[PDB]
Amino acid sequence: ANAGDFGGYYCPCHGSHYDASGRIRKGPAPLNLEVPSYEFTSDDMVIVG
Amino acid sequence: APNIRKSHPLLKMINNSLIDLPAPSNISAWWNFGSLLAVCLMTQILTGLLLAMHYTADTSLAFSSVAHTCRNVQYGWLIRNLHANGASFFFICIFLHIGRGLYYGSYLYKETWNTGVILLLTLMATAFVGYVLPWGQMSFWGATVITNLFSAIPYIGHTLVEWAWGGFSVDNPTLTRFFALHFLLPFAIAGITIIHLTFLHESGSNNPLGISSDSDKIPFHPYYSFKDILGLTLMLTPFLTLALFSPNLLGDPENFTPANPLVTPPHIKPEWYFLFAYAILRSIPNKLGGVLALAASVLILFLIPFLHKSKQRTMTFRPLSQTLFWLLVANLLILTWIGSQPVEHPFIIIGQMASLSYFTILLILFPTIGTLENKMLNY
Amino acid sequence: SRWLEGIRKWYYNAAGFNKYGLMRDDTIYENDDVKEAIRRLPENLYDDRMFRIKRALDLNMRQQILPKEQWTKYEEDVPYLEPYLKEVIRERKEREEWDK
Amino acid sequence: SDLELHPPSYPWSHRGPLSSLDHTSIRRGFQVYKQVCSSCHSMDYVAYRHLVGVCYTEDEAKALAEEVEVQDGPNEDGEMFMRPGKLSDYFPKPYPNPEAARAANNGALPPDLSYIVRARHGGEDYVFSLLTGYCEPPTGVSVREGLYFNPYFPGQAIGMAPPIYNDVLEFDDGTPATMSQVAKDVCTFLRWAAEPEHDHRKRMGLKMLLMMGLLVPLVYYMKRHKWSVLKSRKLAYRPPK
Amino acid sequence: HLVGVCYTEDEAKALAEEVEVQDGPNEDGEMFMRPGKLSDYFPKPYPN
Amino acid sequence: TLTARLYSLLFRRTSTFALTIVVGALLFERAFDQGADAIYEHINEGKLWKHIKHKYENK
Amino acid sequence: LVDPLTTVREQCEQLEKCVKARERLELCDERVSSRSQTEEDCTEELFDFLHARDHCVAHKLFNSLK
Amino acid sequence: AAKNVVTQFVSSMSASADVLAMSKIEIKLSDIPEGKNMAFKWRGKPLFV
Amino acid sequence: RQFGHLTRVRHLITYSLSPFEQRPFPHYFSKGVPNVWRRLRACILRVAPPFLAFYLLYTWGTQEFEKSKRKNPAAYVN
Ligand code: HEM
Ligand code: HEM
Ligand code: HEM
Ligand SMILES: CCCCC[C@H]1C(=O)O[C@@H](C)[C@H](NC(=O)c2cccc(NC=O)c2O)C(=O)O[C@H](C)[C@@H]1OC(=O)CC(C)C
Ligand SMILES: C/C=C(C)/C=C/C=C/[C@H](C)[C@H](C)[C@H](C)[C@H](C)CCc1oc2c(O)c(OC)cc(OC)c2c(=O)c1C
Ligand code: FES
Repeated sequence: ANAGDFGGYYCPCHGSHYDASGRIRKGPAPLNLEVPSYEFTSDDMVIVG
Repeated sequence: APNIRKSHPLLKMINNSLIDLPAPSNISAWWNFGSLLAVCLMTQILTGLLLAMHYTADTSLAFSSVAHTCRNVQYGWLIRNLHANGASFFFICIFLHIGRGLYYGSYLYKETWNTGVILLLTLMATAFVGYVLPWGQMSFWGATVITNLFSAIPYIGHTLVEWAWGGFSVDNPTLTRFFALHFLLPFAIAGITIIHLTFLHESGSNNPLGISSDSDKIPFHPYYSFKDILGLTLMLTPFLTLALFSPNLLGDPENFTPANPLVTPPHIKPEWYFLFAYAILRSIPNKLGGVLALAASVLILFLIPFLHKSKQRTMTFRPLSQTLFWLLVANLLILTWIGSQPVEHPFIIIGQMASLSYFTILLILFPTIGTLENKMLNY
Repeated sequence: SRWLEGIRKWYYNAAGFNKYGLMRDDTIYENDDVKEAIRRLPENLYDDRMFRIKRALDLNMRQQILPKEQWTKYEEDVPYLEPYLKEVIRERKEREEWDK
Repeated sequence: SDLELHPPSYPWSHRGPLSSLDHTSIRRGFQVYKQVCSSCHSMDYVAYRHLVGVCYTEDEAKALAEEVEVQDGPNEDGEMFMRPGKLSDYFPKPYPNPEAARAANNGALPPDLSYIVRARHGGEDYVFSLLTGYCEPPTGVSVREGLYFNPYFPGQAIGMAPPIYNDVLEFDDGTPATMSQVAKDVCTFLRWAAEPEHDHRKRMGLKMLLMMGLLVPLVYYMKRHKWSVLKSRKLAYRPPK
Repeated sequence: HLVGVCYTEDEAKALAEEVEVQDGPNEDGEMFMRPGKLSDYFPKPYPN
Repeated sequence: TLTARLYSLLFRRTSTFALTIVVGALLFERAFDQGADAIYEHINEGKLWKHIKHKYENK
Repeated sequence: LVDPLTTVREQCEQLEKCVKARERLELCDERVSSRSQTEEDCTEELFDFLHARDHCVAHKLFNSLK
Repeated sequence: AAKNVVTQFVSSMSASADVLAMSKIEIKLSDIPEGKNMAFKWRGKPLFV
Repeated sequence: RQFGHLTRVRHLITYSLSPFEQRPFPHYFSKGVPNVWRRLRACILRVAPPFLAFYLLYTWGTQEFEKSKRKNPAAYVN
């Protein structure tokens, strides 16, 4: 996180660049990052799964 | 038989593969590579067998165990050092051995050659595991890609991996089951190596000129036995030098930090003896392509025998392909550098480029410069 | 513009297999055809070739070569086997075609 | 910006393929670890046991290990209980667990310094530099709350505050305990720490080199001696005509 | 185990809730108890 | 004349030869080590524990 | 008590290269702290200095250390 | 006979009969200010919020 | 393949001497060293070229990279 040419992500293994949405934009990566099942329970609460 | 050296079922084998074996008179050092490769197989099996005497295959104990095996066991440190390096002297010799064979068309002894590949492959395979064992940052993350690397194979892939290694993520199981493979595999290399030499003996050893040698051929023993013992000490001195003076010289230090399933090290440089294919893999942006490239990057050796066109065997009289050859050997030393190099324009392109000359030089250039030179002789 | 003749001469000295002192044909890898070819060789030329090869080997095995004098000259290279080898090949190609 | 500064090389007393470690220096290196790093930096792979014969004396290390109490095995009633650290104990961990340490060091994880020297490219050269080398971030560059600029560290923002200044301790041998100085001694230690074999390993290397020197020629003669039969040899083709 | 052999998923789950188990480090790192999940092993009566 | 004396007496009989390799190795060992050890240590004066062992055993 | 480091960094901070660098920096520093909105950072320039400084810092520092 | 023995000594690895379901995690969204990304230990692999 | 069934060799007289009656050392400085050079100079012009070429491609590559890192004094003259 906080590295790469798309201000989102970069994987030092083979150069896959991700956008802040977790999508793959450049490199050999095949599909965009995984988006887990989740929801917010209040103003400051966030529950994943 | 009053001989005995020939009348004894076992004893014959020896006095038939070390003594009395007809070998070409004229043979360069490039022929030792193999006898060396053996000594590695040994040094590896001996040291590792001994290092396994202290290893403890299990996440929570795996890393430390080794450390213990070093700090605690007398000369245990020396054992390790020697081992990790044999790995290299092993890949070095193998890499040279393949060289020699390539440029004397020893690949014409097909079977002896095909088996050879297998050995390489396996030696690459076994070395992949084992390095996982110490369970360092590298160990872990190498486990995770290399394995996951079979992700590419459709249908049977995602599954084959979540099996390759333990459950669903490189974790303890994968480790124990790797140790096992590692402990086991070398013994396979040993076996195949036997099969390798068998096929060889069927067809005498090659020889640098690439023309019959029956005309000469000297008794393996008196000669080559010594010659091996010599080459033994020669390319033994470096390997030892390393192991006693700058052990980790070749060993990435990043792996000295116990594995963390959560953070892959910024700057994950695979083991040197792997870089080339590594490069090829990343310079072909597509999971599958990436892998495929790689696949053939090594699995191409199998085709060299069919990509032979010269009316002559070796290429000592083929100055043309000859330099094309070094263009290759260097094109390899390049891919390597480009492999130990992060991905930016200065590189990358250089990468996929060499990672193109590579193939072509093999798949196309060679066979072309091949027939061509024959015609420059009216053939 | 550039003689294939002029070229061959190049390659020939370039291959430098004559530095060991053996004719072109003394080099051609020994495949099924060549073997049969060479097996058709008159005993004269055979023993000739042999020695040339053994000498070649002996040199090679010594890492040293043949005095600039003894190298064989391009124009004087004797294609002692090309002729037999050719019949062979066509003999075969004739058979291979007939078996279809 | 993947922009970084690479640490200059210091002629360490033990750099030479044939030069051991200055054991005196390690002794101090130890003390500086014990007295200042062993309060944040765990070092699980060593133990007083080692110090004996390498930079400390049996009785010295023993009383040296007494200096700490360690949680040990179950009672009869089965309950962890503390007791004087014996000789065989491993250097004390400062925190019960990482996340505990992270909650003690402004959210950072002071890495264990067992194999530090060889876990970071540069070893001592790096480490030394890192310590003796903090400073105000150049302009346009701003380190956040809790971190401390150090050019040599990737990110240039470290979670470790300059842990070493003049006098921080007092090497009982009478050594100008200057930063540069102490910081040196810590590194020479971190080395041995990372690979006690060092000396034994080089000495070995020495001999190993004298055998190659001696053995290889010997067998070379032998190899030539034996081949001369061929090297010498001479051909000749004598048909009848 | 019990699930499918003598108990029901929901049955065993609530069955395992019946016990609290000491579990991993905090953020502040400290053993803490929490409802026994399905994957826990039958409780030990004595610490040792 | 050493070499001749040697051969005849030591290297001729394969029985003998070996015997000197052994008794020789014993000598080579003992000597090679002491020599090596010295060469080494000397190249590291005052750095070895053997050398500081004394600030709790003098020097 | 004086740290041979600081003393040796004094001498070194004077070597031609340091100066030709220390200067290069000094400018940049006050070249960035002189503006309100600028992405420039004087890190690079800072290194070049250091890189050079410490380099001799090393060629000599360990001489005064025991 | 074989078919099974194979199947058998093939699942004698896949999976492990040991599966979890920590699918539920609670996060204080205030721990992650604007502009930065926090990583969490979640279900065998990292989690980005 | 064993010995005695290799090749139909006719008329080859070979003379070789016991190793003890000759010298293994050999004739360095006479035939020895000379041939060594006879070879460094023979293949140097066939091996070195590509390696040399790599080198360049290595340096070039590295410098350029090390350059693309340094700021363009004029990426912001304002
Ligand atoms: C004692 C002399 C001492 C040394 C030596 C030292 C070194 C050191 C190293 C080499 C690292 C960082 C390497 C890296 O690239 O991560 C490291 C890291 C931290 N340290 Fe330290 N440190 C010494 C002493 C101390 C002391 C007393 C404290 C606690 C007050 C301390 C803390 C830390 C912390 C925190 C880090 C974290 C770095 C980060 O993640 O940003 N050190 N130390
Ligand atoms: C075929 C040759 C072999 C190869 C290619 C090889 C390679 C390796 C490598 C590279 C590692 C990692 C070492 C490191 O951390 O740097 C390793 C580790 C290990 N190998 Fe091997 N190994 C081989 C054979 C063996 C054998 C025969 C055994 C025993 C059956 C063995 C047991 C181990 C052990 C104990 C480890 C773990 C400790 C360690 O990491 O050093 N190895 N091996
Ligand atoms: C497993 C390790 C291996 C060992 C120990 C081994 C051993 C041998 C040995 C000793 C020979 C005898 C001649 C020589 O030394 O060159 C030989 C020949 C050969 N090996 Fe291997 N080999 C190994 C791996 C390989 C590999 C990976 C290749 C694959 C490219 C290979 C290809 C060949 C070839 C082509 C020859 C025959 C031609 C010749 O000897 O000139 N070998 N190998
Ligand atoms: C009981 C001992 C039986 C001896 C076994 C041992 C036997 O083949 O020993 C030699 C002939 C073998 N290489 C050669 O013959 C050889 C052939 C052409 C040229 C040279 N020299 C170059 O100048 C050679 O050195 C060398 O590569 O080792 C193999 C491969 C094998 O051993 C291996 O299985 C051991 C592995 C399986 C552990
Ligand atoms: C138990 C064995 C199994 C599942 C099979 C595995 C097969 C092994 C094969 C032959 C081995 C990796 C080959 C050398 C392949 C072609 C080369 C590719 C290769 O790629 C890597 C890679 O892409 C990495 O990205 C971050 C990191 C790496 O290490 C940290 C490696 C690495 O070490 C190797 C080497
Ligand atoms: S592991 Fe992400 S780039 Fe391949």
